[PDB]
Amino acid sequence: SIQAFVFCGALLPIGNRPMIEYVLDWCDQADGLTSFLSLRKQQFELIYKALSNSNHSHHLQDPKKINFIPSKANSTGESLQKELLPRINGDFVILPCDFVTDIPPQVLVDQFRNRDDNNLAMTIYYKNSLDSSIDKKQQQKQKQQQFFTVYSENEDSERQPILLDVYSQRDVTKTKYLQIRSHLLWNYPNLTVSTKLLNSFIYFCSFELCQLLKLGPQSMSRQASFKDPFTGNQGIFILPNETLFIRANNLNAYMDANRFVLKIKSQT
Amino acid sequence: LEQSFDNSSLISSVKELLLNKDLIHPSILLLTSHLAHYKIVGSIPRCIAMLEVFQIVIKDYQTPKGTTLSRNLTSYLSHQIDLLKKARPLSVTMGNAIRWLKQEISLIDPSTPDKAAKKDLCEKIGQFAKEKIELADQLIIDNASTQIEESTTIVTYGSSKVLTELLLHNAISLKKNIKVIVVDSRPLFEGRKMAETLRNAGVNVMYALITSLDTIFNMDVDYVFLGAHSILSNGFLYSRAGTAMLAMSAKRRNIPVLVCCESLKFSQRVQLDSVTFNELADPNDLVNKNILDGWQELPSLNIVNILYDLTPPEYIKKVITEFGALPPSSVPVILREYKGSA
Amino acid sequence: SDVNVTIDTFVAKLKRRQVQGSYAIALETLQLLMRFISAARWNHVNDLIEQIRDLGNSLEKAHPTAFSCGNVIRRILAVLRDEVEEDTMSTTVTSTSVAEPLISSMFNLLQKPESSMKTKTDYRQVAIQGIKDLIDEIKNIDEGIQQIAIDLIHDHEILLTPTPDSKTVLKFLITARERSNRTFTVLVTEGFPNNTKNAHEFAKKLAQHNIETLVVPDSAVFALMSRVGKVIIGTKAVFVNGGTISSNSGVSSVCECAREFRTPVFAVAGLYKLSPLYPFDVEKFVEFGGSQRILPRMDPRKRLDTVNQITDYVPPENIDIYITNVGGFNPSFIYRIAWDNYKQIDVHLDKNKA
Amino acid sequence: DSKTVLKFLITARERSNRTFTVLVTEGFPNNTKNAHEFAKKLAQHNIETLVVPDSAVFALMSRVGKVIIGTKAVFVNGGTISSNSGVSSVCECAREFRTPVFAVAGLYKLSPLYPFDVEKFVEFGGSQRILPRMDPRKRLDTVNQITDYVPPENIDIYITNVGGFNPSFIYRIAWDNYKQIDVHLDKNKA
Amino acid sequence: EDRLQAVVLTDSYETRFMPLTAVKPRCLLPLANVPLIEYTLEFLAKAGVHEVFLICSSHANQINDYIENSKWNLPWSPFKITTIMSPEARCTGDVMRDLDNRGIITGDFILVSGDVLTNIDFSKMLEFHKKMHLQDKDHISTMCLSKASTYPKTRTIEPAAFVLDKSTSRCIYYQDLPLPSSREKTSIQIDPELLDNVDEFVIRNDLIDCRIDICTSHVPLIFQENFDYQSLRTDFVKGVISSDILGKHIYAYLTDEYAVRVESWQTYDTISQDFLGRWCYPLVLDSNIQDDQTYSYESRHIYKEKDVVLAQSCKIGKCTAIGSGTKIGEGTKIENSVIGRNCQIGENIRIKNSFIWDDCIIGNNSIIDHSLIASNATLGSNVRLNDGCIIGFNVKIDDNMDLDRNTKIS
Repeated sequence: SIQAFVFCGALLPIGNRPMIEYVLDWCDQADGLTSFLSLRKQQFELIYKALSNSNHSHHLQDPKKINFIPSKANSTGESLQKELLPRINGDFVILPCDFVTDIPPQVLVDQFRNRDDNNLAMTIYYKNSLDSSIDKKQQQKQKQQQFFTVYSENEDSERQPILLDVYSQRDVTKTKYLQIRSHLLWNYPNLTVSTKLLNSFIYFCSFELCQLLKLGPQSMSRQASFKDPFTGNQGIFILPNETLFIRANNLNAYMDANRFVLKIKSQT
Repeated sequence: LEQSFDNSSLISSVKELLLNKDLIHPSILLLTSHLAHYKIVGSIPRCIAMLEVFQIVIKDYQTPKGTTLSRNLTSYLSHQIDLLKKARPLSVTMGNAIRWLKQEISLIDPSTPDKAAKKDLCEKIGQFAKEKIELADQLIIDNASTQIEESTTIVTYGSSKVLTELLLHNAISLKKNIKVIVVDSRPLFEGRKMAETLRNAGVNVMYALITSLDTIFNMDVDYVFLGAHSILSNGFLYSRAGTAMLAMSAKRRNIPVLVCCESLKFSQRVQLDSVTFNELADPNDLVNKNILDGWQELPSLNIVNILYDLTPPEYIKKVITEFGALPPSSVPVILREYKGSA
Repeated sequence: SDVNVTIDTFVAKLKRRQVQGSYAIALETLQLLMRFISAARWNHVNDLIEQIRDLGNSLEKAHPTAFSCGNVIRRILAVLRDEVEEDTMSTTVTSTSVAEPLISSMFNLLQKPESSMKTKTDYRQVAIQGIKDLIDEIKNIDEGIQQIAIDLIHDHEILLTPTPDSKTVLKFLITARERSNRTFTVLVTEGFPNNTKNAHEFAKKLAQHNIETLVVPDSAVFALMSRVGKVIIGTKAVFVNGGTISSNSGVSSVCECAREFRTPVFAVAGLYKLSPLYPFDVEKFVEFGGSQRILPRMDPRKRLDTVNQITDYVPPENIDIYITNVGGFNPSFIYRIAWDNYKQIDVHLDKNKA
Repeated sequence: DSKTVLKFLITARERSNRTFTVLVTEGFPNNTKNAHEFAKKLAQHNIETLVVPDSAVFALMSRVGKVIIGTKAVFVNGGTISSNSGVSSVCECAREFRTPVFAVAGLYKLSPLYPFDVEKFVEFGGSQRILPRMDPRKRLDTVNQITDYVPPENIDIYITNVGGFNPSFIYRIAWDNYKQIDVHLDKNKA
Repeated sequence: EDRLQAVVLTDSYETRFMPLTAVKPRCLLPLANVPLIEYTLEFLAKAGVHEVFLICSSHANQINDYIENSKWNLPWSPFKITTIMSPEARCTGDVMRDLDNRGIITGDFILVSGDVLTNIDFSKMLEFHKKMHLQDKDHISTMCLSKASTYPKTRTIEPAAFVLDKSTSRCIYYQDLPLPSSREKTSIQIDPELLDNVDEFVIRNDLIDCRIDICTSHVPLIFQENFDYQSLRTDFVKGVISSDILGKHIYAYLTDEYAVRVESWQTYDTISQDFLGRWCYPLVLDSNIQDDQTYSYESRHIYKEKDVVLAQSCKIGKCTAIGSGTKIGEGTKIENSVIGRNCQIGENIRIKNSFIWDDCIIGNNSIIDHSLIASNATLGSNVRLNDGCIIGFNVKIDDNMDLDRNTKIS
């Protein structure tokens, strides 16, 4: 069934709990949120785990296999392909390094339930939240994302919205200036893209370890370039998905996690 | 309050369970998730889909130590049925399969090493729907086709369950001329699934709504065929809501009405009133800022949504099953001769 | 002239549905009609009916299926068609007044031989009040409705209407709860997908006056018909058979389903909602709608066909009573009220008297 | 005069706690002995009951939409041999308003015979209690009737011990209990 | 607010209908037994206008005499009607600048290019345009378009792809999508320098073009000195938004229902059937306004006038329309096709999906499929047709003539 997996890549945790730990019991808060197991690298685990294995009367069944090579020593796209053949059990869920939230994944695995659209991966994301102001930092490093934003107002078709391609600043907007293949436009041709869409790295997954074996998706680094090719005829192949929401959650990507915990994440 | 059918307690709106004594199959929650949030079934689609998850859930046996496989699965599978009862109460297409399945739980002995437990159950419960459904529907095909001439019309109601395959056979597999009249109703627009399919099949389809029903009958029209949900022991057709209004009118307008059905869709129970034994389904659905909101909290307002309703058997002219055709008063004689006997 | 362009913009008002309903078009065809009365020089009393019969044929041929405008022009002719014979025999000496309103209509065509002295101008001003007394009748038709229907209906019975788009019973069931303090309920269905705009508007205002109301869907109305033993139908127009031209959608088959359970079927109609014409074809008065709001996908390549309908017609055998301002009446009696308001000449309202 | 529904509507109020009323007419002038006895015991179990006269039963038939008839015997047509008096025409008046017509009958109340003549099973009564004056010189004539028969078209269901059944299905229950020889129960097998 | 000016221009698609159009304009051609001048004219009669300005770059003499025989030269019409003659090949926009050099047009006014047909209200378009006035003084216009939802790639001639704002619906850029059956030219380009103050913006395809735009009189003066623009949207709506002029905001508008414009015969194939069906609610055919027709409606979309001689045993199928002066024969078949007025139908002919115009006599045993026939073109016996026969005006056809696909004969 559902399986967890955590990636990794100042380091001192500010909000009175370890940075690495914030996805351990948070993804398994109640019954429901129970995956099969979670996996992690070493990351000097003795400080982390000895406090993480405290207060035990709760059947904390924690197996955790350790590697070292997909830990910024190798690209986590191609290196993960060999790291799944003993790891496969059923459906997959990956986790980013230091994710935080407010609304629990109990309603996010509810989004994984009613997925009879023979999907392979849905991606629950969110944009930027309400920031401070016109900041005293550098310019807006905007990840220009290439996707379909709002829900489909059409029955039976892309009933959750679709991520189509994936790019950012400095790759296309500074070389080819936002060019899109009109061929990949032809499937669901009424798209909407945004700029503040924070790649939440959550990435509900499925049995494409049985079906990644054809050539073309095997050269994928960064774990998103599978619908970045249209993968069709010059019919269409399998489909991705994407989901987001309105308010009342968190995450962190940048060095602003020092100030995310200051005024936004206060706990009482 | 004078009829007090709002206080007819055939269903509630209870949800939000958390119990984990049983090992609940995750995929059978998906079946209940696929029903109650937005209904995607007829009755024999359920009888397929209820069987679709049953072959999977028996494959994960998980038989405990001091318990025979005859002793646990009569509790294990039946505890998962109550998950469906929270979503939607059963049909006879539900009901006749599961009591037949509980026979098969009981007729096994403590001899199976659980490797043999697949194929004595798997093909057997596969040969159930192979015989009781699939080639049962094959005998529907030849029987209805000889009762239909070319260049005529068919009036259906809602999403059909078996006569979709009948209309495919006469339009494509026999190529005789035919015009199709599909009518469905607010809120469940399940007849549009047929309206997509038969014009994807390339045949003359005239979609309709039940409020405009007279002007269909004011044209060249005959051969009203119907889907079904169960047949009463009298001859009443317990079926989808709004079936009887065309069934009274077409019988009033002296053109015959048939009900495509099967012996699996018979029943031992009997009644003769529409609002006695039924199911309500989430009164928020008949709304779509909207026009009104607040059937709750406002004085003197309620939304009903009838799912099932009876039709008098005098409206039905001929009842066709896989064994053949029969007049509607002669329904319960198969209950002593084939159902549990054949 | 200036009245000849106000009729043209009124002709333009009746093309693209610049007014709807059986109420407001009758007031506005009549206020506009007084401009033609005040600017006419007929010079002979048979010219003035010629001044108006072509105008109706400039109106009824312009748009047939509206009738609250179509029946006024014949009735306001009939008040002058009365007074031609008034000044005819009063001009003569021998048989000045018999004054019995009914002569045997079979024999009248079958016997053919071949102070206010004249006061030729009075046909104008008696139509000027003929403008006024018609509208003032229309303003309070509901008092003759409410005098007889609380007599006709009783206290403790569940009810049903298929016409939420009837401002009569929208206003009537207020005072049917208010003055007469009878408690009951009303089932209400939708005119899907057209009066469901007003069907949700209908029971909400009745929820304010809290008459135990609940909305049924259109498919369920057979399944609860066994409980209810009384239905009222707010119609739009009514013809000589007692077959009435109803409101938009869904109301004919449920009027049929009511009749099959031996349930009495009620109707309300103002006296100006009468029409002296005959329903020759049912389908020349059954107006349809659009393929837009009955399925919005608009496939050009699959491209099925679908039918809407924004007029239902019922036979008089499916109806029982006519709650009017002047009493309740048989479905077959409708001629005698009508021929006390209309004449046999202008029912064939056309210049070609072939 | 049906001890079935006399006993049944006790527990139809008691176990199932449904509240309703029953109109009750008289079998004039014969079951009016028991008609006043009937609603009184139902007044003890207080099911909102009220006694109607026999003439009024059309005038309140528009209100009521369900009638039950406790019959005495039942034949192969589904035409049943009912109780004493008054029940056939009101079963007809019920059918005209498209009202469902109920009946209760034990399985031993079945009969494998056919109603050839209706009048050979319609038994009458006496001239005594229908007028007591007994004039010998004026001496009019008058008719009593202590058996009513209904056609199966005026009946809808047979609430029995083995289920509810069609008016036309009655043979199959009967021929599962009777044979074709002794229905002509006579020594002369002509 | 008041004084609703307008500008109507036909005569841009003479390239499109070249087997026809030699004797009469495209706008004069009958859609359903009546032309499509007045489809626009009654639609801007719904607009409540005061004056129009015609453009007749060709066939100019046979325009105004039809207006002389219309109701529009008779003084109760919503507008007085004015025409402007012109020589041939006077393209769009250059018709504007010479008119702008004349300069009659004041304030707001109505561009109708091509020939349009719709059901959209004039009301909710215009306060939306006034909402742009209350949100911007550097505004340009509001381009109302529909949503061809279930069908991409069947807007026949040109596929148009639009990118616009989420909130303000400011059209960001236009780039013409290539031919969808051509799988080769697979690239669009939008320069992101002008994408500054939007940051959530919608890029669509299914906005079906109808060229129905209304705008102020300042933007043709902007269009005046920029004399190197030759089209409406192929060059000008790009260059006004591709950063060359600074701070100029053009909006579009989307509606949820019917609006369309004729491009080819394939557009003339589809929307004729859509208008014959109830897809043109409320602007329906039995209104009978224009040549004050006598059509009576019957079910399965039957449009019969009076004086219609229907023979015995001739089945009339769905989606048909019959004028007066017509006579069908025995054993023919009428299905899914308009029929011209004042024509003759012989014996055993299966008219199917073919738009036969006025004064046509069809010989016996000559079935017609997907083959519209213009005026005065009679036939003979055993004249078999197929797809794309767009045979023209007054064409005598002898017996036994079978034809091939796309027979554009005259």
